[PDB]
Amino acid sequence: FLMQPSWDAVTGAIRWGLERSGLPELRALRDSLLPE
Amino acid sequence: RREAIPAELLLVKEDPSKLPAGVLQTREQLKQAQRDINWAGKREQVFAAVAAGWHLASFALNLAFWGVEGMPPDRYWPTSPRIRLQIRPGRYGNMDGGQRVYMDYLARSEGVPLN
Amino acid sequence: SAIIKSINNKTSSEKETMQLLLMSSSILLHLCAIISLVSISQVRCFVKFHLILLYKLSNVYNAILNQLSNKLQKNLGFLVEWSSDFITIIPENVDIYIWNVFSKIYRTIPLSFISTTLGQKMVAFPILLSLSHLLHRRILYLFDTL
Amino acid sequence: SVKTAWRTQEVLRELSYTQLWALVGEGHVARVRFYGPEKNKVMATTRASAPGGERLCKVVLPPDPELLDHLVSNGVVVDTGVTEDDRLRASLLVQMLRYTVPFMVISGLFWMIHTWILDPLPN
Amino acid sequence: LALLTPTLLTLTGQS
Amino acid sequence: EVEPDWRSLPAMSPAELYAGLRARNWTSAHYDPAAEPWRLQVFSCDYKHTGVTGWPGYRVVVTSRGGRRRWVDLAEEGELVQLTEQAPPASPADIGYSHVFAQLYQAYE
Amino acid sequence: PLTRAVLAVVRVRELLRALLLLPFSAVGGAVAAWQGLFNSQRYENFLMSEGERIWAWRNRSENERWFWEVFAWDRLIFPILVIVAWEYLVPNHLVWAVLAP
Repeated sequence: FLMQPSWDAVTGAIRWGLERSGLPELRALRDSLLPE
Repeated sequence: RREAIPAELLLVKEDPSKLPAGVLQTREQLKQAQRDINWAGKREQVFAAVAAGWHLASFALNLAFWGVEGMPPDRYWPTSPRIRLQIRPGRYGNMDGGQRVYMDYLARSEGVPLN
Repeated sequence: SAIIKSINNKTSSEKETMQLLLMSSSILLHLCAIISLVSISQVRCFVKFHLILLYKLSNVYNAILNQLSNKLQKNLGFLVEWSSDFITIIPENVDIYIWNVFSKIYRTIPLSFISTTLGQKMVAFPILLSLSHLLHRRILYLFDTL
Repeated sequence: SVKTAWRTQEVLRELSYTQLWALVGEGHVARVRFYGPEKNKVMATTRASAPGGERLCKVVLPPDPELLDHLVSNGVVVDTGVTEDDRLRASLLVQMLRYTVPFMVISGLFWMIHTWILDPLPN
Repeated sequence: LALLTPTLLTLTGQS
Repeated sequence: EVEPDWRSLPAMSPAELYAGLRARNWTSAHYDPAAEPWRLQVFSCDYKHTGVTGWPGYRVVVTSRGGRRRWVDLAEEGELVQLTEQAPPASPADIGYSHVFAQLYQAYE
Repeated sequence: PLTRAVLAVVRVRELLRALLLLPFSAVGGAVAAWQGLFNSQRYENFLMSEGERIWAWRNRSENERWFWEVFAWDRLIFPILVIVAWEYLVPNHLVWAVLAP
């Protein structure tokens, strides 16, 4: 990725990053659906 | 309990002198092959590193400037493009309350969050 | 790569001349196309409309978010412009900002060009100096005309 | 003649087809390069012992197929000008071209910021 | 680009 | 076989390789039974699409009696010919892997 | 007896902390020493002498300055280039090679 940077690369990369780190927003879904 | 097998059924028997002319590789040949594998390993990274270090050197040089201290005035290049380009409004398109708008646009960029 | 391979392969320091010629031609083509486009009156109308739209929307966003920001610190019309000429509503400090940023970005072109090209072999030093100065001034003038 | 002239910034001589044929036959041509958009122009360099010493001639080779064996027979070494170094330099240039856009983006950002806050006007 | 066109035109096989 | 270092390796022109393969091709008119055996290794690049320095076409490595090696850069397939073709291309700059593989297919008849 | 050896072994492990942190603090000292040159009185003396040199150099090169800023491209190189370029294109007729130019 350092040799051939692009746009799809960084988008999917921070997508994976949020999937690992803050995709628990997928649980914040239910956390907001309790007060709803 | 265990079972035992001879170790001399699993070690293969070969004959170095019974091989064709140039099948066995000498010392210098194996050293060349090792150097070649190292080069194949580091070639792409070396090249990308150089092609990035060029831009990085240029950016460092531009950073060492840091401002306008050391730069004297110049008359072929004023700081306002309108003076240099001879741009002045005319008669039409002049709204009396357009000046109002003018102000907040200034207030939009002079960063005063009042607006 | 096939492009650069071809111009390297088919046509004493000649390949560098061909490559510089290619890059200059391409950049100039794109810039000439853009300037020729925005040289049409209705396209200026188009860009003016888009500018007032983006200004108003940025104003809305700015008000909202700055207000919520100093709230968290507490925790811890259209026609008057659309029917008037462009320069009377925009201040001059904005264009001075644009110009300062441009100047600061491109003010290191001559030194980079000179260092790149330079490693009867150095009878070309005057030519490279001339080229550096002329190219820097070309960039400045292209900003001016755009 | 060479005794009734002034030395002037040696240039490429010109041979038509057969002077070059006779030269490659007599074993004096040392190297040849092909060029032209139509793959039929040759620059031919002779060797020392030849009559006249080492020089450079320009020849246009009319399409004849028995030329290849003729040159290769007399030890002529046909060449190009694309040795690996210029290919590596071209790939280096392509890499710089790949990098030039994000670096210009980050530089524009840094200078917008430095012009705004880290170095504003004095008043 | 008209100077470079006979050189670049070999990428298609033409003159 | 490991990929050599193509920088420090002597080169040979493709026309020279074409003549040398016509020499050892008994179906040709320019055959002779006195030529020494030749070992050819034809490499195809694989880091073409990942990273710099990739190359098109093929690269041949020739080994001769002395045990010395040279290489040929058969990029640029010169002119398309059939496998059963015996004629130089009327311009010795028109040798690409087409003619070379024609000779390699004809030599094993 | 005990406390001295304890503080000694903590001394050695914070020396370890320092060994795993030597290059960063080293380059920090380097950039600090670099930023130290450009705040002396020597550097302002240098800037002022450079100003004097620029003043003397501006007074002796007015012709060359106007040449390079106003004449070099607009009235010397650009018209040459434009005419040669137009005549390189533009087929060999008279209406195109002479009359429309």
